[PDB]
Amino acid sequence: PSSELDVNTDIYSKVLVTAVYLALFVVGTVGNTVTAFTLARKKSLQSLQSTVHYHLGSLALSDLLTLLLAMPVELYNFIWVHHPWAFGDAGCRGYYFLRDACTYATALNVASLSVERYLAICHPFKAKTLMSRSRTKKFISAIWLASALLAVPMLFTMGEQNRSADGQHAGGLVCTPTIHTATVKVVIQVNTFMSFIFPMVVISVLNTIIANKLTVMVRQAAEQFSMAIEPGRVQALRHGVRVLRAVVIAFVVCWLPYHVRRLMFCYISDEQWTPFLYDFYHYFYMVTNALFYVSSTINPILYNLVSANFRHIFLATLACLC
Amino acid sequence: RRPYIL
Amino acid sequence: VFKKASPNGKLTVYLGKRDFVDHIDLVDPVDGVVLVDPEYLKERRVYVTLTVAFRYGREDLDVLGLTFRKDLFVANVQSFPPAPEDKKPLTRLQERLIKKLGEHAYPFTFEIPPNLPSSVTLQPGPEDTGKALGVDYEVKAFVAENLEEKIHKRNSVRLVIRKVQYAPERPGPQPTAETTRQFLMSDKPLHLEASLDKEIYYHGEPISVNVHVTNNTNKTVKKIKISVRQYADIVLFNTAQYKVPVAMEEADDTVAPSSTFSKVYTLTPFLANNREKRGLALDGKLKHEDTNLASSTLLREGANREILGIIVSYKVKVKLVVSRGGLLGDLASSDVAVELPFTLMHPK
Repeated sequence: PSSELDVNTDIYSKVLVTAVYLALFVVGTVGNTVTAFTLARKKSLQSLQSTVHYHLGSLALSDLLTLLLAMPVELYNFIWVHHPWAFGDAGCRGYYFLRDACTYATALNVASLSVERYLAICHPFKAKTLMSRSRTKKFISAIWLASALLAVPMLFTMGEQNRSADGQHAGGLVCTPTIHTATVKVVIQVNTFMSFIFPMVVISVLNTIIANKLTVMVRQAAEQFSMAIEPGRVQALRHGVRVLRAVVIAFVVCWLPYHVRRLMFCYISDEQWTPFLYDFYHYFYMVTNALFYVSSTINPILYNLVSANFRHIFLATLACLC
Repeated sequence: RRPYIL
Repeated sequence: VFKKASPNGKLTVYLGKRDFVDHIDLVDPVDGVVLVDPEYLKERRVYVTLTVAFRYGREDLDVLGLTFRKDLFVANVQSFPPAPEDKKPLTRLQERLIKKLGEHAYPFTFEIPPNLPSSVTLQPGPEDTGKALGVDYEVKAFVAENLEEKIHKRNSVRLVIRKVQYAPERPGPQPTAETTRQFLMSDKPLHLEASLDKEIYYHGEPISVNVHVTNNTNKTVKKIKISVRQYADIVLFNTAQYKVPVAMEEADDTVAPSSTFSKVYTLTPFLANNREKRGLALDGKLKHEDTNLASSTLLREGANREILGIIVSYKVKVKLVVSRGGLLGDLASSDVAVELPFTLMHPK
């Protein structure tokens, strides 16, 4: 037959998964493009600075395009139609190129965002010494072009194969990577470390230092240059410490399992692993890509809805279209 | 069989 | 001659004016006698004090806390036991108030430093949070011990003053600017020129964009666009170029290939017309009043002042938006534009 590529999955479970992906796609698309146009009108409303406005725009743009690009194909050809795979050989090579570039965009983008959050407080002179509009534009174009260039290896690695019992079969074409096993181990370790490890270190250490300095100011003005926000010394700084730690735990909890599963595919031996894990792996893929898309949707509300001012303009604009 | 999808 | 007493009934602070001029080198000396309760403040010497506050928003960081406020110039006046260190002159306000009071009338007189900032605030949006943000002055009265610093809130009176500007005596040149096409692109650029009537301007008096479209290209029906921006630059802090437009006024002209055009564009910008924007420079506020857009801060005569200060400077921009070399105009997005500075000052 062709049952070697039969992803044994419960249909009710796959239905529930597809409901979750559909809901996340709706709220992510709507909230992300609403955040984009809200923020662009906030340049037209706050009207004084565009320092990190471009960073948040790039992040919302990344999240929007990764949701709308990756979610259809990752719904159908992976969760639903596992065996035939009907969306094109160079098409699927480009598809893996796209999701790799988008993950890299979001990764290095939230990294550079947090580095800017650090550089604002730690060196209040050096941003005005460097970060002009030109510096920010060149900076985010640099981050974006790096995210484009690092993705090139997956286009050279993620092949396609009619890997059925014969060559010609019913739907035996299945977009698996076609490189050697050492090669895919190298590129998956490269993608994993380069996409997450030093983003984890950079985001974690920088936001940890930011939380430490904020807590030190909270302790120094707990019993009361000067830099004091007296009604928000409890309220605003409490929200600040909460959202800083929240952003890093959100990021860690949301992206650890995904390429953790990639590395599970990588450091996997056929002799070593039985079929029991296999079914758990397909289910784990469902849960993993689910959590990665809620990663793609979570960051906008924590970077706009954390403020009330962006929530003010966002209520003004989400009420405007509807 | 090693999961083809990745 | 005002009257603002301590709301525990203790000390009647009384300043002369609220706005105070900026002279050539100095600005204006502060003055003001203080009649008090000469028995009810026993064992609490009247150490009155000026204060030059400075705050800031940093509206990106403001979602975490606030920005770094710092004092600039905090003088003190131990007013009642001021026997030895006598300030030799006497104001006519002080003279008439001394006639209009008695033993409890301890006087006071201050002298501002020259290269300090001037009385500017900044436009707060919905998130008010009580205090303003710009360089604001204050005169608090501490009738207490040496370093008491207690909140004797009704027993200590505060006020506000204003170091303001005026029109410079000799108005400057007739300003202009010119540039060819920086998007020449075909070995045929396109010149451009603009000018206006005066340099100093009283508020309410309009702009007059005397311009000239000077085409030598083969394309580019240029939409002319005008923009009145202010530049508040905050010097010692993160030197934020606050590119804030005040009151734009577009134009529907079009530049025929190898033609020419000139016009004059009238523009009075207005505060309440441009209201409800964070991050711009309103002028020196009262408690709550109808303050103008903030009149332009002169640079230092002998510009050796990188002080902790917030400078205020206006300039106009003639956006010759043409951008024909593309799909329809949004694909090129060239829009050659020169700028043209000027000033604005409530003359008085």
